[PDB]
Amino acid sequence: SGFRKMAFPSGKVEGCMVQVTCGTTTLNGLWLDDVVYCPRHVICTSEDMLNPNYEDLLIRKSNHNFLVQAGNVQLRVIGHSMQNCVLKLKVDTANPKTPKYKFVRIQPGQTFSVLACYNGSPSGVYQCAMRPNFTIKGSFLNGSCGSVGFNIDYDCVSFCYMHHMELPTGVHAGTDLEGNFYGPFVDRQTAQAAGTDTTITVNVLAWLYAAVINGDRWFLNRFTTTLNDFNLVAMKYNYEPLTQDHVDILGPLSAQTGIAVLDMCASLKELLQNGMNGRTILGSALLEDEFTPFDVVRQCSGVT
Amino acid sequence: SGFRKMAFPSGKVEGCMVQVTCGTTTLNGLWLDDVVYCPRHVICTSEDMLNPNYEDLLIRKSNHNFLVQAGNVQLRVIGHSMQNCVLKLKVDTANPKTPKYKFVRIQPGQTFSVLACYNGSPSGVYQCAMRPNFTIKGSFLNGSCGSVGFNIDYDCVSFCYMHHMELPTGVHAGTDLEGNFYGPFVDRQTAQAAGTDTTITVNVLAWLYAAVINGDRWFLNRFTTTLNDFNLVAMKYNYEPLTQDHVDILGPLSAQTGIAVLDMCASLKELLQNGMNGRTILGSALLEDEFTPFDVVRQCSGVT
Repeated sequence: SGFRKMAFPSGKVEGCMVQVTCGTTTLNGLWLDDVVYCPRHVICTSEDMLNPNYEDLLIRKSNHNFLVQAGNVQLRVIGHSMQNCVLKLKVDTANPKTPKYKFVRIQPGQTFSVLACYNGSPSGVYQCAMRPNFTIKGSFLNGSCGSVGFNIDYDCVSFCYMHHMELPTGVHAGTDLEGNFYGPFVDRQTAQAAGTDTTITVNVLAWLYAAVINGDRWFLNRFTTTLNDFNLVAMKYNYEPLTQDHVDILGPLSAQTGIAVLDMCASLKELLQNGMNGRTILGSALLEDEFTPFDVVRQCSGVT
Repeated sequence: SGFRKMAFPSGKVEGCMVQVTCGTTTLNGLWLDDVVYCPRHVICTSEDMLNPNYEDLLIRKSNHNFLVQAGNVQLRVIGHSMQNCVLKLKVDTANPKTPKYKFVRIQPGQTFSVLACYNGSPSGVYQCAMRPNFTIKGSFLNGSCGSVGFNIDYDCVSFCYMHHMELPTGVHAGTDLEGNFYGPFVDRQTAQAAGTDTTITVNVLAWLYAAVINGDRWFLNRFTTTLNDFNLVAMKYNYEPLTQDHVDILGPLSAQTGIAVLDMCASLKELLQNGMNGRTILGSALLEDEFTPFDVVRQCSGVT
């Protein structure tokens, strides 16, 4: 037992990371087969971002303006193209450590692991959720762009995030691996900011089910609520309204524990209205919303 | 910016994990050079733990009673010995992916990454602290024993923990890689339990320095305290008394930020006495104590 914010093992992604240099800008790229993917902003100087015509900037570049380093080895760039906000550099060598992989675009509320990298080398791994405002709460410094987020299924790496920028509140925005930003964000110097960050209700309920699986049951009660009644309380305290689709995906955990979803909603409603009595659930004095229902099943039963 | 509970990349340790089977017991082992390390309890049946004479149990075993599987491949055991609570199985093949490594024993308050494994295969990675009561807050199920905790320096993996058992409160106990348990715990069915878990004061202060580095400065004030005055407050709220050695290791962060250690103690003292105004530091409504001063420097500057 026990329940922790747990990332996927990073070894499969570590073997994909390379360093990309253009001009005086150095960041990370993702090397899969004979392609290296990286943020298109690598082609900007310091002052190019004011009104960047990425099309004109890339037209002025040739292959030899892109330096790719895999460990100690230079990879020769033999082609380049742009797809949305991502650059694709064709190289003359296929990555011998290419995993089976997919490019996926995730939904708000879903989770993934981040491998933070600098100089094309892995530095740390942590778990993130795509927030309802389409930011992630990352830990990223200068040179981290091109670090990726991913999930693993069996031996298949699903890449879902590439890191591009930091917003004023210290949260982060990026693209899928087709170069399309999550949310309304863009790789330009405009007055962008994260909106209000709503609590992911279905994930809080999933975490309460994790608590029940781990023997924390003090917050359960014998009285049920209605979806409408729960959502009345959810609007205050800044929780996402619970939908029938959200109730649906909590079904497997409800069946496993014997606790009806609307009974868990009644428990959560009591917790919101009356607060936690300095009390811990799974050792935390706060309600956690960065575990999906699938995350809970994986950590409690699936990993075995 | 941003600050997250961040684990080391796990790829170097993933290549060391194997499955060890003895009788009907299956768990994980650590394969380094031509040795596989695993908990000695693998030699017990279900009922052997009541009064286990590990010496007699191991004397009755031969090499062919130990099955080691690395991926799809059986490794042949050619020798066996016991060192404290760890079994060492000599195998006929040296691990081709053996990293440079050290076996280290850590102190309470220090942190490490855990690679949770089942069936000799990696499942997840997360960051832990050795608590003052010599437990860790892990996430471990049946079959996870033999999973290891580690730190990385450059290319050198410092192994510091091997997982053995779970205590009644859902926290965990284990050994260093020489088989010596952390704390008073043993691999026997006795009425063991985690004591009171004190808050790691020096780590909370380190985290407050991380907050200042990240632009959270609202909790700072212009009035200093004394070490004795701070500790008077620290005894209540269940914080470790701050020692001169603890003040010493906060020195580098104090110099970097310009905030004297006793000024940060005054800030922490105010936070404890008056509470946090539903307020966030680094996005958390709780004070975090699972980052060491070295962890903060690594995540804020060192990873670049």
